[PDB]
Amino acid sequence: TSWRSEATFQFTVERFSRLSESVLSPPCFVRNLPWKIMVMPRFQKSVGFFLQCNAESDSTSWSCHAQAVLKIINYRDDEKSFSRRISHLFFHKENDWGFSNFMAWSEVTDPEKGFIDDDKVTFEVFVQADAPHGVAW
Amino acid sequence: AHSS
Repeated sequence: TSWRSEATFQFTVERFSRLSESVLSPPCFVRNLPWKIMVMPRFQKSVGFFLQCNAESDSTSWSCHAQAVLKIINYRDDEKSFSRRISHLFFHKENDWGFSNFMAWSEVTDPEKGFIDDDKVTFEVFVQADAPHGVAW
Repeated sequence: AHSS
């Protein structure tokens, strides 16, 4: 159910080589909160990859600590997929966490590396979150 | 890691 303490979800960004603004995935519910993958170009230059939690809510009383593995899938060889880990207390003022320079833009878009196909790149997040505070009192 |  949406109350699950962990989940793995993916989001495929299309027309990747042309990305010029931040893109957000639909929500994946964990601990009954909406988690989303956020991808943004940073300085072409590098791919920004962040995990976002409960950003839409106007609440300023919530908090949720979680650990996660952010990974860019290599479709040719999963062992070649690139991942980084995070641990963060998410709350209204710090509702997303990740890396502005997750991977070099030239590497992810290299047609011979295995991360891009038909100008599509798939991002994956495995999030393990603790019970949130200040939400479902 | 940091905020966007």
